[PDB]
Amino acid sequence: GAMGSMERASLIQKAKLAEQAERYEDMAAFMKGAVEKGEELSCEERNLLSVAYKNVVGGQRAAWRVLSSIEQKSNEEGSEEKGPEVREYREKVETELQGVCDTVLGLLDSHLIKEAGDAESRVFYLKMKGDYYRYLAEVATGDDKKRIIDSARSAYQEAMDISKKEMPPTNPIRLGLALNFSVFHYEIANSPEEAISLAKTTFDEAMADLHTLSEDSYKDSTLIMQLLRDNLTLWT
Amino acid sequence: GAMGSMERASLIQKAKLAEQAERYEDMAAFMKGAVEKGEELSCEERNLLSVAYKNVVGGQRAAWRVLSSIEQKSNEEGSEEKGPEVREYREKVETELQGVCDTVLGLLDSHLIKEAGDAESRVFYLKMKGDYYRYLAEVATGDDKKRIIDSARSAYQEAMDISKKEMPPTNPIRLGLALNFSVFHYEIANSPEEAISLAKTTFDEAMADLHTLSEDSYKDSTLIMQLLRDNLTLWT
Amino acid sequence: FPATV
Amino acid sequence: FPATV
Ligand SMILES: *CC(=O)NCCC1CCN(C(=O)C(C)(C)Oc2ccc(Cl)cc2)CC1
Ligand SMILES: *CC(=O)NCCC1CCN(C(=O)C(C)(C)Oc2ccc(Cl)cc2)CC1
Ligand SMILES: [Mg+2]
Ligand SMILES: [Mg+2]
Ligand SMILES: [Mg+2]
Ligand SMILES: [Mg+2]
Repeated sequence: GAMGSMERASLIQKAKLAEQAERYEDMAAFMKGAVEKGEELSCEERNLLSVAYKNVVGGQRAAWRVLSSIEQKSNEEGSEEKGPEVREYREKVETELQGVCDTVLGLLDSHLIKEAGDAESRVFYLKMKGDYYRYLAEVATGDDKKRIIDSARSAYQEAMDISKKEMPPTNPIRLGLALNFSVFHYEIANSPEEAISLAKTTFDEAMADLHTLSEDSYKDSTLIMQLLRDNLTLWT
Repeated sequence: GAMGSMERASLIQKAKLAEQAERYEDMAAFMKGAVEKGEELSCEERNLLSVAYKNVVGGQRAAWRVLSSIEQKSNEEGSEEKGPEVREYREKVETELQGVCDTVLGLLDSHLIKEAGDAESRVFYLKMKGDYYRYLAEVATGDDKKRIIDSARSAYQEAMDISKKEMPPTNPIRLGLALNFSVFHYEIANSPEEAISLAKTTFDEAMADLHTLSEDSYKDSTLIMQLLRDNLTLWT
Repeated sequence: FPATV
Repeated sequence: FPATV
């Protein structure tokens, strides 16, 4: 822990500065540091952690997809032997992506999830676990691919179970969870019907609970509902 | 040299892949590796080197400016004592920026410039030296500020001297040089009149030589001329 | 890339 | 940021 000597509050403060400067690797490092202090995270702090890592891995995923696209094209015969370079560089980016995923999953396992007793914290962390297994699934090709897929599924399902018992259908975390779990069904599990069904049911259940919300809550909920509708339009 | 074991051609190939994937730190590392093979760079290779580092330092400059802006605001009294965090993080970004500048300047000095015998290569490297001293000048506050400023000036001037003797006034490297040297006068040397004069004279001399150019050369030249006109519009 | 959050 | 290249 290179952040071991810095105050928890200073790490959080610097994470917020890193966000403003769009320094997401720095942000993730500061938030990792904060988690490793061993105290539970607040709502705002969980959001900082998620934003930092989503941006770091988001960059790596975008790069990996570019490199994989080149690798596949260069392996379509008639292209003339590229050499090992595209594969080697795709593998380098892939390994760095897997490292980040393992880091996040490590933080969740040691010991964010086990200490998370409230619905919002537990659902948030379990959603994250599902997400970082999904990212590993996106690049997995070998012996463990199925077990990686099922780890994502298991985390998402546990999050869903808690969210349905403990949260209203408009809760943005519940909505975000269902959004991402739906994408998992479509893109990873090869289950477009399950994806569509989950997104539609989630959208309709939220619609019917919107009347209970303030103007601010309504904005947050309808933001995620729009993303559900966007995906459904993509898929149907 | 962590790239010491990789083939020069493989490093160049990977630099091009990194560019496509927008992995500019990777790109710079691959191009550093290529330079350290000790052979002269081609036109295309010089461009890869410049693009990689311009993007890396460009990100650091953008972040530094965000952090400095926050630091200055938080030092306007009435803001309540921020603590050391903004200063510490600005200093961290500043030190990483200075490291990159020192790396580039090191490559130019060992031994890109001394081997560059043609006008285009020598002017390109001297322009780069001017640029990476300008970036150091942007953040310099202490004993060496004046010497850093004059190092940039000296590199730019030597590049100008060669460009005026050896290159037509439409040569994109000559034009780019004058563009950046003009910015140096405006932003670093506090000499807006010199900046404006240099940009105007450069623009007018190029205008008068455009008739000599092919359609492709014309596109390249007029691209940089537009940037000169943009700055002049900003400044007058 | 479908929408995720 | 004025234009540089
Ligand atoms: C209490 C708690 O854990 N809060 C952190 C999560 C919230 C969720 C809502 N939010 C958002 O920015 C928007 C509205 C975009 O939605 C989500 C929903 C789910 C996730 Cl995982 C991220 C963002 C603020 C942070
Ligand atoms: C022969 C050689 O050294 N070539 C490398 C430099 C060229 C300059 C022209 N170029 C460009 O992309 C544009 C037209 C944008 O202009 C410049 C001009 C100067 C610099 Cl330093 C960069 C880009 C291709 C590369
Ligand atoms: Mg692999
Ligand atoms: Mg169901
Ligand atoms: Mg300093
Ligand atoms: Mg003059």
